[PDB]
Amino acid sequence: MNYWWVSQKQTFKQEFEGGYMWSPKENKNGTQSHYYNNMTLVQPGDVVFSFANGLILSVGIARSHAYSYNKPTEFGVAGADWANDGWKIDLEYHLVENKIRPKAHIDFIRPYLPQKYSPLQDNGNGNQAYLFSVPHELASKVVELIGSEAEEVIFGFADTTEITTTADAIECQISNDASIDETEKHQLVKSRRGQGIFRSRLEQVESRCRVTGVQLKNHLIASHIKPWAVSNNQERLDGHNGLLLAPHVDHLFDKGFISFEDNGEMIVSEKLNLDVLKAWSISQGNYGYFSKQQQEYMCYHRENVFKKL
Amino acid sequence: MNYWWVSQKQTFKQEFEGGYMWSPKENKNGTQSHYYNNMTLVQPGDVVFSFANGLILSVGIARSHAYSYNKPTEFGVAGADWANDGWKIDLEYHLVENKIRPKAHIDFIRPYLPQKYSPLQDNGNGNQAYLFSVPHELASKVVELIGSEAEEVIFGFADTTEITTTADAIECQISNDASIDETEKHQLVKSRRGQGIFRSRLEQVESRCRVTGVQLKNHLIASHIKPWAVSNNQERLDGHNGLLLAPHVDHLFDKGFISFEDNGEMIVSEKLNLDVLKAWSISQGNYGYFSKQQQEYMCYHRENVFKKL
DNA sequence: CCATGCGCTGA
DNA sequence: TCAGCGCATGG
DNA sequence: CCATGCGCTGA
DNA sequence: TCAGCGCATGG
Ligand SMILES: [Cl-]
Repeated sequence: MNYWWVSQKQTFKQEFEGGYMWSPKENKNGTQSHYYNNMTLVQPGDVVFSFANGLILSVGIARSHAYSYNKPTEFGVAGADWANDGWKIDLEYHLVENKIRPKAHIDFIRPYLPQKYSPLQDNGNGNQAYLFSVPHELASKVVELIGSEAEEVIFGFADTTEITTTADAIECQISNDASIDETEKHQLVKSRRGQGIFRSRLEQVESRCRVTGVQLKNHLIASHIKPWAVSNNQERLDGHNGLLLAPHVDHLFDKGFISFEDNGEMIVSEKLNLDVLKAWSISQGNYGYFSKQQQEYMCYHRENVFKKL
Repeated sequence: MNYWWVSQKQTFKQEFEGGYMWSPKENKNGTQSHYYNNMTLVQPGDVVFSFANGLILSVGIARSHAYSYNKPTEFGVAGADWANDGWKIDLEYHLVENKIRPKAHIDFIRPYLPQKYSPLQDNGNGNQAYLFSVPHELASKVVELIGSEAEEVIFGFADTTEITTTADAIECQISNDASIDETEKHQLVKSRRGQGIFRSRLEQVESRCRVTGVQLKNHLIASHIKPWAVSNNQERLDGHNGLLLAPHVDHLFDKGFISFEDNGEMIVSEKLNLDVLKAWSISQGNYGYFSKQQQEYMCYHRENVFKKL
């Protein structure tokens, strides 16, 4: 997941109200702009900090790659200088109550500014350009300053969108892969959504939500332990590579907010606000023993899915 | 959603272990069979009752339309009579502890048996054929007899698969509609998953899971009130046509297990096992008041989504 | 009238 | 269990 | 050296 | 507000 700084002082209202980022393709003499170029490197699920009148107003999630769009008519005078031919990105705006003025924290920030294409000068004054790369180290500091409601937008949200993208790719490769017969194809694709032979088999091994106790099949999700995306065709359909979970536990476990030791002990990530568990009346503690086959898979989960610091 | 009866006395082990239904295409002399024909009318998410040794052993969900497949080699002698060229369906088997003997309920059932292609004779003896249509009125009686753990497989599970299918259709028609520009297309498609400008807007109106109290954006789902599927392009992107919900509340509300009055009072469906709410520590009662625009949408939900009997 | 078919019955 | 007896369906 | 640009300043 | 004044970047 990549981070971005978007200086929007001229047109922030229009871009937030429109739920978009927009720039020209080139500068007004036809020449290449690294800033406008950056538009084409923005991935769905990449975080974008909106900066205007010296303040960070939005922690944004990008919901598109840059697509060829003409200047917004609602820009008026404020964007008369910009070429009509432009890049547009759909940005999931998230307003933040705590709008940090970066300049006022420059002492903390400056060391994490990149040497070239910094959004800020060394005095902490914004550079005159539209879009800059934000190195993850700098990103982590901006986030620290804005506090909770920046972490809220990233962890188990924005940083899940690229995972989803990687899984979609794999689902297309399966559906065009001759090497696996039409039944395997069908049962692999269905196993992803927790359907087909995988679900049947899981129910043979487990009978209820390990955490909540619910046994009713219509209120349980057939989540994998080792995620579908990284599992071989054997493990994608293995009943032992699965847990029946209530949707909110599936949520917490799928994203690695909680995991389990081999002994059943719940492990809670530092990234999970304990308030969540209190609000959903979920206790820490032992949720029963795992089979040897299960413990193999639950280990991969701890080391690869479960969010560490 | 269509229901089906599949008589599997000869090959049930093989078909359940394989997570499939299979029949020949035709009878021994190339002649047409309405029963084998029925294979091609089976829709994903259609419910299929497995009948063997006079008992219903499975309430199945179909995970495929019928596809051209040769006889399973594991049938051996037991299926030597059947042509090799056959139909195959992927069946999500769900075993039931309460295995009803339909014959023993025949006096109650008989009137709801169809005139032609009944799976049962009037004495309640199974007919010698593989697959029969089950009309919804007869279906409702079988379900009544098997009790909860048939309802488990159907309500908010099997009957959601066909909804998903209808929604996918709509998402493809949007993406091929010349009349709506590339931004509308993108924001309608993303609004479905609770993403893009719809999410931004919803956050303007609502700030927390109405039920659980969770305020953290990474543990909240942007569910619509009036479902995406039947909302006009205005309502698909309306912030007032939405609720921020914890995943397990999104689950219960999106499928109509719970709804709300205009006053905030939770309404619990007859189809929701109250055990669920106790296990997830959710109380009935008032979950705060709705805006007038919200009350319009919440009403449609009560009458169209919220499961009544 | 005859043929075919994933049920049905245990001498 | 393996055969024989049905009934429902269709040529 | 010259050109360009979603910040910044103040009348 | 919007012209004019910077710095950052590149031809
Ligand atoms: Cl109102």
